Amino acid sequence: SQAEFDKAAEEVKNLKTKPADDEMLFIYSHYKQATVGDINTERPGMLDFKGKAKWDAWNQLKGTSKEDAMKSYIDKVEELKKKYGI
Repeated sequence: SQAEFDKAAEEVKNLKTKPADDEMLFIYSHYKQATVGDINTERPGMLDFKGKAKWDAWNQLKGTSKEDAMKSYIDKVEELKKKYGI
């Protein structure tokens, strides 16, 4: 499924329009989970809410498998492929 992932990623890059927050967060969230693994970084600070946003979201995926990670990832990508167009 790796390649399909490598494709969904590459694919996503062409989402014709800026998506909804939750959407972005999720893409990021699962990606990080699909390639890095369970979070292993210190939470942002100051007024870096965009960061903190993304951080928590990945945080919200502890335990998940790279398999699930990637899977869900690509599915969603597909979901957006329809939703915005390439």
